[PDB]
Amino acid sequence: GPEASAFTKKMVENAKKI
Repeated sequence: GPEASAFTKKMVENAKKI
């Protein structure tokens, strides 16, 4: 699997600060 673009999204969302 790739799951590359995801990690680059969940991270930003991990502390996006709403």
